[PDB]
Amino acid sequence: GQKVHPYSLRVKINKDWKSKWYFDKKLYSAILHEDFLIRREIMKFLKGIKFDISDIEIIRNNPQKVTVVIVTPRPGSVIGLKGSNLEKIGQLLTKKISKKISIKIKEVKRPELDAQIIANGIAKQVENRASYRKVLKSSLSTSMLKGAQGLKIKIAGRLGGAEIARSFEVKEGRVPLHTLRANIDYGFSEAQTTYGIIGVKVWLFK
RNA sequence: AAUUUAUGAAUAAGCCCCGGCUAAUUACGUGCCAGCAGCCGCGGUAAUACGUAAGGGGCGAGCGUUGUUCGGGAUUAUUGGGCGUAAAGGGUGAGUAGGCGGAUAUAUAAGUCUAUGCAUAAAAUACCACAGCUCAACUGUGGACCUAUGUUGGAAACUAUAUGUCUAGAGUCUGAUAGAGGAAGUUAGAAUUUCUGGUGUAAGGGUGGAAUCUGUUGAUAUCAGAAAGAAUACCGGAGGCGAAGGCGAACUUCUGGGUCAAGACUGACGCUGAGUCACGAAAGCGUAGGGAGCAAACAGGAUUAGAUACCCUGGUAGUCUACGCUGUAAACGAUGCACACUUGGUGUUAACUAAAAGUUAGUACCGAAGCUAACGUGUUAAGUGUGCCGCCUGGGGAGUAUGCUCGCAAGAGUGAAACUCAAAGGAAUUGACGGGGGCCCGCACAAGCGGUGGAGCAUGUGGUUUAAUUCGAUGAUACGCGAGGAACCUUACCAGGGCUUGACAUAUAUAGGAUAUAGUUAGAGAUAAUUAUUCCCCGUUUGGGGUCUAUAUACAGGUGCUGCAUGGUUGUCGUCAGCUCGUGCUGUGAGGUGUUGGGUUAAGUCCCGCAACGAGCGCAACCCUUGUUAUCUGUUACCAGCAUGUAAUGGUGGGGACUCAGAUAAGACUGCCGGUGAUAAGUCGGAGGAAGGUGAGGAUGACGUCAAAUCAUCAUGGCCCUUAUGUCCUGGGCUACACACGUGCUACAAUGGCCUGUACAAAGCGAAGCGAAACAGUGAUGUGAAGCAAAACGCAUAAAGCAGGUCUCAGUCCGGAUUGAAGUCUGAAACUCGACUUCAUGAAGUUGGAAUCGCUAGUAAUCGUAUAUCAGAAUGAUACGGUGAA
Repeated sequence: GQKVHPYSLRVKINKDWKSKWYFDKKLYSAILHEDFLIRREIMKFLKGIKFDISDIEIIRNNPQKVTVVIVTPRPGSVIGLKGSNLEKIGQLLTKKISKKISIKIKEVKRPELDAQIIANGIAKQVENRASYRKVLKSSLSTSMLKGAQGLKIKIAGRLGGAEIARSFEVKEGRVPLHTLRANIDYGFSEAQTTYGIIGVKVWLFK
């Protein structure tokens, strides 16, 4: 079980936490857990609609005001109908917490300069019986031509539904995991299928 | 037969197959059972291969199976295969029959060719047209294609027949010449053994190490003499000769073969060769000798569980000679013989030439083209051609059984079948492995310091038994592990009691509060009945917006099975230095090169060269602590020079000096110097410097392996339960024992125990939490509350240490397990099953067998401190400092 999480390696060196706030010992655990609740509720309510979101990141300037930023590459679809889905989030969140939630949508400029988006795309494709090798080759080529300096993709599980599990990997360019000053984006995604569950991991060097 | 009307879709399809061969896939049931199958092979919980359905393919009044023949099989190869290593060259030669064979002239015309003359090859059938059955099959009339024999007339090259000619093939003669060629008869010396005679004494001999054996009856060693047997160092080899086997001291006699040439003669007299004959290493057999040394069988001594062996000491056949048999070898160049041809390089033998220099005939190595499955071969073909002989047709059974021939015998030659397998085999590639080789690394060894295994307890597992002692982890990589806390909860187990839209959700329509706060009734509690009480709030209320009751559902639920259906995470080889790709090149191919060379490093680190050129994941670097300095800031920190509070406290007023804290920077990069090294990479010292060659530590763990661990953290396919395997509570249990193993603690005592006084830390923790000063108490602790969300106060006066007194080698003033009595704290509760204290009780234990673990410097070793889980409870785990080596 090798290969430490690259994000964890790069935190505080050239990355930052996915939640911007600080609080003392008294409030820390409660506010932490309300952040966890926000993510799990948003993602439940959206992956009901199957939506693939790059990240959910939180900014808490105030002990009772909170800013939730959903960052995604299909912002209009994520918004839904005139922000009614936006408020469908907000009302449900206040139905369990006593703070003021302001939701904003961060638009993704380069959909294939985002490892999480790539991983979600792969997972959705293999969820519809698309052939894994062709999907991986196509995605690799597309994102490699768009301008990334290095990309690696690894899927694992019951590929093509055989009895015996297997893992398949593709890569090219520079993917220097051990380099700390590297700007490595890491994404993980996961496909539920009639034959079991298939894991997808994506490394992308910039 | 055929023809014309009358009635009407009326009278009418099945079989095999669907993994590849082989045209045709999905869904259920089965779970290495049932079964399929021509071959390979399918079925162990998701079967396109089994069984049934749905589809699809093939053929069709047929479709499949079995039996038999041919074809695919060039797998009996005339067309059209082989024999170095896959099955296959005879052990070798001389030759009979047979086959084949230089140049050229004439004749014959058997072969061959032609007029596809001429006939004969009955008919049908077989081939090509044309016809008649409604067509076809079927039937009929003509026309031929081969090739088989006979015969007529021609052609003559080739084979054949008969008679000649020639010389270039092959022989004879002449001359020259090399040689362990063979047989017979003589001779020689070294060495060894035995015997005899001197000198001389206690060992000799032998092995990895010993012993048997030899020797005080004179060994071994040494000198002299005598005798016998066998074998021929040096010459002596990338030699020589012979058909092969084989042949090496010297000489003679007898005798076989080869090579060269103008150097004449014969004139095809030749090649190969079934039977047959001759020879044929070593072993063996018969007769008669000989017997030194060596040495099957055999004996003894060792190694070993055993040693009918390897090793040692002895030792009979045999080894030797004469004659007569046997006729077998990895008898090999694993390559039959002969001839005509087909680039070279480097040696060597003989001859011709005075010799070089070349040629010829041999004999070796390398190698172009060609050949070869590859290895390799390559003018001494395994190359291009042919003559003749021998031999092969999957493996086992089997070179067996039986028969025959030969032999004194042992055996040799010839040589099956039944049955059984789907492979056997050749060469080569990539890995792995070696009690193979070479070069390196690691507390791997070595050199050291402490342990484990022995004892007391703590802790885990197995075994064992209970109503249950829930499970998972099981070599390294499980076993003080998941467990960073089993008195209840935890908790998955057990004995009991309740609940069934459920202990909890979301959404569908009812109809008025939820549970609420505090108690009652029974209860072990859960529970139900209850009492206080309501549809509340936004609106000025009804209608409304949502809210739970309490109902009916969609639904929930599961620590139940499968880690061999999985994701995710993790161990491990291993922080070992390796693992691959793009293009190019190379091999028929699996692949190889890059990444095989010489140096060098901790490293596929770096340099050069090399059909490789480059790149990627790794290594290193970038990161975080610690190690020096500079600026910025001095509270809650710090205190130097001041005053000063009697303390204890920088405590107070004061002060930025210092430490310190934390931001920003500098600094160490083989940078520089010397030597060495291929002008290199690198390497050993030196200077500067807090830090030098990665400064020290941590983080960082490549492709992959072990179907390695986990469904029991979560997620998850399939299966399974649905008043149940779910769920609420009471108690028990995970803490059970004749036992075996693993991890730790405390000791066994004098580098120590006990008593008294005194000194020096760091890192952490505190909100229902830290809890001080003091007092009570021998003590665990109790009352109290200062201060503090804390570099502000508290935990907290650290312990080894040091300065004194005591103990005297004693199971002890060592050891503190075990039990008895009385207490402390936690919480509702600690009997099974908590920690701690006081008093008594004082066991095992004398440094621990085989075996085994950790560690290269602030490291082992030892002494305390803090934290995580936590109401309470650590010898475990995490972290911190003190002393500090070999």
